[PDB]
Amino acid sequence: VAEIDGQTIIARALKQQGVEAMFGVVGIPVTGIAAAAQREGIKYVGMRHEMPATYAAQAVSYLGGRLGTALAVSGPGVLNAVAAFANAWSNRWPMILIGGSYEQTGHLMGFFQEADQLSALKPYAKYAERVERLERIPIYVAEAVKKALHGVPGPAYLELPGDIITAKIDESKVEWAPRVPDPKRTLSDPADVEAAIAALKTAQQPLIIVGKGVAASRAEVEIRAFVEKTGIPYLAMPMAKGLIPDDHDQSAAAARSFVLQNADLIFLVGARLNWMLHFGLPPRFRPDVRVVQLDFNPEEIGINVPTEVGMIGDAKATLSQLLDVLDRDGWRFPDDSEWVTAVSAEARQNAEAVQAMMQEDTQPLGYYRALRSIDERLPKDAIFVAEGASTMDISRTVINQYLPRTRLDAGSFGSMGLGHGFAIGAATQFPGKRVICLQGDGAFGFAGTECEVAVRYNLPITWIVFNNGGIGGHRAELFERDQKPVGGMSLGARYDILMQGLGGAAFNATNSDELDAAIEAALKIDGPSLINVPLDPDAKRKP
Amino acid sequence: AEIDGQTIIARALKQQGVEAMFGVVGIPVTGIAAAAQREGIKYVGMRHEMPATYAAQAVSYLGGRLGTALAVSGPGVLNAVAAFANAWSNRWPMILIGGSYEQTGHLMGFFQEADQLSALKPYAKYAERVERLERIPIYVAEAVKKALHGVPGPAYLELPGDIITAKIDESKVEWAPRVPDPKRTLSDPADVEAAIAALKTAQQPLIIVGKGVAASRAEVEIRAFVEKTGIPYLAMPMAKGLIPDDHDQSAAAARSFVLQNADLIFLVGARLNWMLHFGLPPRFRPDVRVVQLDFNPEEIGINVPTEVGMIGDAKATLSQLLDVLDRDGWRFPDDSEWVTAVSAEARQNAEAVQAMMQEDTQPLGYYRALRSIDERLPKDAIFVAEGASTMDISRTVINQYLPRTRLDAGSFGSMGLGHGFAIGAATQFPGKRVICLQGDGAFGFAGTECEVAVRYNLPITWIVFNNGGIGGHRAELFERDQKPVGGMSLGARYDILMQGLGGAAFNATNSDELDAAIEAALKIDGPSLINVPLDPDAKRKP
Amino acid sequence: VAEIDGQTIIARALKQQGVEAMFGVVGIPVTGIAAAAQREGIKYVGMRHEMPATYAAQAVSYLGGRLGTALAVSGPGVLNAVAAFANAWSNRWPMILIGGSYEQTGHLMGFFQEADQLSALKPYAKYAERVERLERIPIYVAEAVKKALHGVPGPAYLELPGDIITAKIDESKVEWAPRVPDPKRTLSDPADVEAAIAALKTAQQPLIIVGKGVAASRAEVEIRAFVEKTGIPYLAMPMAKGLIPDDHDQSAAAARSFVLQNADLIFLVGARLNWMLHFGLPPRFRPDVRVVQLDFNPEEIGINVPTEVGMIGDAKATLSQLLDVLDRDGWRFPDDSEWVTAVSAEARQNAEAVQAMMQEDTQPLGYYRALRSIDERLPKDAIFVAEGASTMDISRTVINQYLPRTRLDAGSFGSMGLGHGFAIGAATQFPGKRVICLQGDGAFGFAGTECEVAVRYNLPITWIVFNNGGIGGHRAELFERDQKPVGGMSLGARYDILMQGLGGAAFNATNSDELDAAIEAALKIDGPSLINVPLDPDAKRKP
Ligand SMILES: Nc1ncnc2c1ncn2[C@@H]1O[C@H](COP(=O)(O)OP(=O)(O)O)[C@@H](O)[C@H]1O
Ligand SMILES: Nc1ncnc2c1ncn2[C@@H]1O[C@H](COP(=O)(O)OP(=O)(O)O)[C@@H](O)[C@H]1O
Ligand SMILES: Nc1ncnc2c1ncn2[C@@H]1O[C@H](COP(=O)(O)OP(=O)(O)O)[C@@H](O)[C@H]1O
Ligand SMILES: Cc1ncc(C[n+]2csc(CCOP(=O)(O)OP(=O)(O)O)c2C)c(N)n1
Ligand SMILES: Cc1ncc(C[n+]2csc(CCOP(=O)(O)OP(=O)(O)O)c2C)c(N)n1
Ligand SMILES: Cc1ncc(C[n+]2csc(CCOP(=O)(O)OP(=O)(O)O)c2C)c(N)n1
Ligand SMILES: [Mg+2]
Ligand SMILES: [Mg+2]
Ligand SMILES: [Mg+2]
Repeated sequence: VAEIDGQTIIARALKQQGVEAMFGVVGIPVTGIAAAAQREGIKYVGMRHEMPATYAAQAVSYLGGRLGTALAVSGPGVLNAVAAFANAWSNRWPMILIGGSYEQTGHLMGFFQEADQLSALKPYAKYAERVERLERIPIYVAEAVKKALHGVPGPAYLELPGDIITAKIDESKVEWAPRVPDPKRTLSDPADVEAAIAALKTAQQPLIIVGKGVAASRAEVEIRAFVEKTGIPYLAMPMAKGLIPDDHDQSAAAARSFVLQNADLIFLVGARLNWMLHFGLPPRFRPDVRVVQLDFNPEEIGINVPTEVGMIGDAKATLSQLLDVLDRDGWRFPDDSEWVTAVSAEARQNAEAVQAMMQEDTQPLGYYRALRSIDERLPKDAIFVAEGASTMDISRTVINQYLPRTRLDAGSFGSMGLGHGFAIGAATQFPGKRVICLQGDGAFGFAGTECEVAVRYNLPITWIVFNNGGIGGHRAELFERDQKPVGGMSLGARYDILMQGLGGAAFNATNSDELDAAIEAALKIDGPSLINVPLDPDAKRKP
Repeated sequence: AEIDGQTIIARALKQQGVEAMFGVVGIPVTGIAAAAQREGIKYVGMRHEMPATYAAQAVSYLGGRLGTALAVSGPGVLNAVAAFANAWSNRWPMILIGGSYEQTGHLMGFFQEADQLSALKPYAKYAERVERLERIPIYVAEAVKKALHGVPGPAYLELPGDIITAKIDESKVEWAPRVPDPKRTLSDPADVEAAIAALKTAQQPLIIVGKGVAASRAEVEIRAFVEKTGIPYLAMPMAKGLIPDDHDQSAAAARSFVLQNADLIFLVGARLNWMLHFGLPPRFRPDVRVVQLDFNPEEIGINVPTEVGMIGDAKATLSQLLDVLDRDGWRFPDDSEWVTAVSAEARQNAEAVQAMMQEDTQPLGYYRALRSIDERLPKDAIFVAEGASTMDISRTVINQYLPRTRLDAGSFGSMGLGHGFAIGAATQFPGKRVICLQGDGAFGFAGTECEVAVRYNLPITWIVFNNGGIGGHRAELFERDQKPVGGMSLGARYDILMQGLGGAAFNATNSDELDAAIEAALKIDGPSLINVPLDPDAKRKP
Repeated sequence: VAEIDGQTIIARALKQQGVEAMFGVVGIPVTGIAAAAQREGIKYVGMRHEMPATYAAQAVSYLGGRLGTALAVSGPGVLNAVAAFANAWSNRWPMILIGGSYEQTGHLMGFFQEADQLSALKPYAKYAERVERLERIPIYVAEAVKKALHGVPGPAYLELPGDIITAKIDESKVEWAPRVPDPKRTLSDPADVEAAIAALKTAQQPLIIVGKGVAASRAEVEIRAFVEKTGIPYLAMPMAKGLIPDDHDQSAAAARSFVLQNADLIFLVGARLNWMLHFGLPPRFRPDVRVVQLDFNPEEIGINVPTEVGMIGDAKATLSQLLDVLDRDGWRFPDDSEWVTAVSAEARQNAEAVQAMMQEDTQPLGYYRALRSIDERLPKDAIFVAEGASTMDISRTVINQYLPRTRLDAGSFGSMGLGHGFAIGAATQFPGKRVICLQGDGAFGFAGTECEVAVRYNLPITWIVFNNGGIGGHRAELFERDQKPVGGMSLGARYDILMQGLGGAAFNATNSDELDAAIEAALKIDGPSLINVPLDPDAKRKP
């Protein structure tokens, strides 16, 4: 009789499902699950809070293309990751949250951390089940991987009773499950593909919009071939920057407000008409704007704005279908058209207004001058993590991306507390790749001590914090008042000394020449670092 | 005269007795905090929603009414689910005010539009979304009502973003009267007489004092009950202080002895949960008789049959119990071998703990580092203890003398409440020292919140025990390729982290340095952190 | 080794907890639970739908004073009783819903009737747990009885996996639990009791209101002693009729709208200021009305109207406290007061306006003439079940009750589909007692075939149906139109022939003389019967 306990079955089933990384904080009763995960070949990363650990999991999934894993303590441990769990649902990102629970033999006794935690994750989960039998653990894991990756992706939660985790059983009595296949791709209806190309030919002022769904579909080659073979100006969403290099000739990112107001037809590829795109409604949009939609979630069609031609199914497959229809006709939107001309004139004018602020040298620095140094020195093959308000917002314009899936921001949920998790998760998915984590001072405080994880594991992560006074730029005079500012934080805080105390490199760049040197020094360091950037609390946030 | 929703919320809270609000502002709740300050509510801006909600629980437990937390829509509200549940686990009232999508933007994909109401229902005494702007004082008064009355617990109030900023004539607003404080209920006189009749027949009785006595404000009656009867009493972790821990009838030094040999147990304001080992063997005798006093009738007879059960306010019931004792004048014998054997096991176990407190080593141990804290902890200071052995051993070494002066993980064993409890305790008691003892694993959950104590200049002194992470980890464990799953940087300088945020820093590598570090930080008119590198192989047991 | 299966442990634990009756529809996997219940001493009643079976359980609890039990099939069986489960929550009535579920070995396989049914009952349940271990079944049952009876009473749901129900185990390994005690009574704060009597002495035009909470507290003797020793006119709620005999000299039931508008102070004993009492707000109430409240749920105080003196705790104990304060002073509200005089004059005038309609003889009958015969011939020791709209509403005025807990209506939830369940449940709790189930034709259709249960078990239940045209009185001309009436039902339906086909006695009373004879004939029958009463579709519903 060769025996095996529950925690080994969990870890072994995860490894058989292609899981390579796991994050979380150990404790009762999940400590052995992490120990078994390291023995089974899954690298464990001990975080300091369950919230960024869950964000690290979904980052590994989005970047790696398979599934990331988070481990949480029963009771308050699992419930501390509800927001990060919902963020994976808002962005349609798969993951697996593994959490302990009360022992079956201690149900209704007042057991340690005994609580109803299934109901808190169910409003956002593709899969939320409590293990009922020890010999069926691989089935629960296979079903968790299946519901999270297939269909519309989303987070999965697998609850494990405390007594099942430590219980042993003969190995031959364990019902193992085969590897859940990777998501399959569907072609769109050829009648809808022919109608989509037909509607584009009749468009007077068209505009292509590329969303993060194209990134998840790994359709960077096809979306560029479509944008280039049609000659239509495109507009990349925040996390779609990089699929097509942001310096492309047809990029309307500098004329975003212009192309969204004057477009008579819009090709919405892998994006949603949500708050990010102003719901496609006036005043930001043309009242009679036509919509061609490509989204493999059929429930997203015609939301807010009616869809003239809807194409559900895989973006990469449908883009290849649309290209074959284009190759049949050899069609091309006129290059000399005043639409491309008026968009180019609007883009260059707005780009020069941004160029004016970027060349403005100040001490303390401003948004555009500080972000200019990052854009100049960001490795094009690095991963850029941005979190905050205007710090994250303006970085969308200044910081260009040139490679697919190299930028991570707050996403469709606008969440705070994911910067450290995404950076730690990105560095774990790509061992040697450099990670730049730009954050505001307000965003940094949600998980500030997580920098120690980058020291304990020696991760090449470079943090850059804009201390402008907290949630918004608060002048020093506001803190002298009796009632301290509501969104104000210590203007004189030295987050580099915070990183220094945790065991990492420290930099306090107060001008452009100091920020230039502090960045290139942090890049050459084979480890973590934080560059404190005291920001002007009155810095202009518009060009 | 017009008024918007955010002002109505703040004015209603002020009318209900709310005096503090901890939150992280943002769309669409930023104006609520500003209105809270204009209506006379101290708003303490935090850096994360989880410690902000834990701070609201501390204000309620210490203040006696209701603390308030303000959360951003979507991720903000869902960042405090564990803290919201911790208030339910400890039966503590509070109010989590959260924004949400606008009513005009429902089913559009609005910013942070999500079902956050369902995530808090499993633990909420009240979870409702505002539907009418003019009815906000009704929603607030009903949130205060459900949280305080009955078995206390948290309440969640969801507010649509458009209602927060929508204006209306003030005369068209339905203001609600001040919700009264919870009423008291008397116990059945027949049950009270049987409880006294059961104590007389007990040969080895034991009183167990729980945090319900603290919530009941019954510290005067529970001490008058232990002395009138002469039974050795035992206080739960957060019950330390109701009766001063140096009482001549405290069986804390022989806890395992009294729980394993008592023939009868008087359960006051405590539950037979994991903390009390469910009242079951081997920690307890299988034939132990239970006399229970808990105003939640659903808690009687749990795990172990309750012989005589008394529901009703502990303070009022203890008055009945004393009134029945004042007739016969009965008292347990002083020379009884049960009290003598308890004193024999107690004075012996205390010597074993005292022996470990005399061992000076470099780095410091648990008992040596906790000895310097107990010698200098002022009796009228709020002591916050978070972690594993750091908190567990502090229940033994650190002494409490005033009622409701210790805050720990509670019945939920939650991690991430240390900073919030300390910031909430300092906000509740302005001119009062606060000591936040944390392990290095517990500190990382919300370490950046020390800047809040720097921003508001709170008299909070953090003390961190860096022993290698979640448990003691030798430096040799970090040299392997696979890093330890519960390990954290042994060389981490959390005092330099505090210095970077704007607070006083201290590093105590021995007992003499810790003695000077504590006495110095206690005289600082602001926050401070004492980093105590601990022996990764320190003695956990006496 | 003396073995025992799961279904026997459930039934034996229920019998040890004082459970005597069980209702429901058998099937997979709960059939053996009913068979074991009959062998363990619990009488099983096979219903035809899970909705009235659950209503029968809460009726047994309210009438018996302990706990009634309902048994439901997994999946759609349990989910068919969600409304009846919520009704027990709306009325603060205890019960236990026992339902099967998917086997643990078949979780996540698509098992027969596999579904998440815990989440549907949790918004209303005091206890909703799925059994996780076989040897701990008595603990689940003891905890279900405990949370349902103690504190604020309410429904409890106990889910049982299919494989645990049939699984056997050594009897010595079964962890049995002792009997959960009956609810304990609490005295109110003597400071609040002294203030309540103090406020009543200052009342100029007081009014006592007796709710069904006094019935649950079994305080019929104390509430009468208080109403009589204070001399204050009282007002009994619909299901509070009978605690004090409805022909009492101080009953203001005939002047309800008058006493609620002119009362300067109201003693709310065991009742809630909900929709039934017009929320205590104008125009139905005095704007500055003072409120003295007696409700052992502290969360109900000051709702809608502020409470001047609140007294939580047991009603019977608090009423005994208030009586001792009255006996100390010998206080009495003036009998000669114009308040008692104006209420008496208003009551006799309204009673005579009702007397006019009751003496009106018509064919088809009207509401007041048909209900007059029921009031004349209703046994004062029988149980009167009323369900419907005006049929149930007007019966509150015409049909008097003289004994505590003899009337059951729709309750605080206004639910339909409880008439048959309450009648069947009442006849099961009291074996030989006669039950009169008055219903409208619309109410009768929710569970019409349930009359067969009264035939199969030979229950002394007399059904009386008012066929007035459906949900409201619809004339025969309305059904001749193209669009059939929205709330209209067959005016010519013969529900007595429906009962006759099911095996019971039948009567079709079309006038007063026929209704008088049909009632007294149905009373002498040692079994079920239905009296069809074709009602005037234009019958006056107001005096
Ligand atoms: N592989 C895929 N093929 C096609 N569509 C996809 C794929 N993956 C995701 N999507 C779609 O992309 C959409 C994501 O849009 P969203 O992330 O809101 O846009 P944005 O990039 O502006 O945030 C989802 O609705 C999803 O249905
Ligand atoms: N005023 C009161 N009177 C009686 N019991 C109370 C009162 N307030 C709270 N309680 C009870 O005290 C119990 C708290 O138990 P618990 O917190 O587990 O004890 P501890 O944590 O101190 O061991 C709750 O079940 C609650 O019902
Ligand atoms: N034994 C009892 N002692 C005191 N109050 C009780 C008791 N049982 C129930 N109640 C109270 O009576 C109230 C029921 O009122 P309700 O049924 O709405 O009034 P009505 O009779 O008008 O329907 C509940 O709020 C409950 O708290
Ligand atoms: C969990 C969570 N809490 C709160 C918010 C609200 N929020 C959005 S951005 C932000 C902080 C913005 O400040 P910072 O990062 O310093 O940016 P800057 O002042 O440089 O623009 C906050 C609190 C959120 N999105 N998520
Ligand atoms: C929210 C939450 N996550 C995780 C845990 C599990 N847990 C219990 S104690 C602890 C930390 C113990 O470390 P530390 O405070 O350094 O203690 P020490 O080394 O002194 O024993 C953790 C993570 C918890 N109780 N709550
Ligand atoms: C489950 C449920 N469905 C519907 C209703 C709405 N409802 C209230 S009374 C009633 C029927 C009233 O008709 P009837 O009993 O014939 O009375 P009458 O016309 O004699 O007044 C209905 C459908 C309800 N209360 N509960
Ligand atoms: Mg900032
Ligand atoms: Mg530690
Ligand atoms: Mg009808």
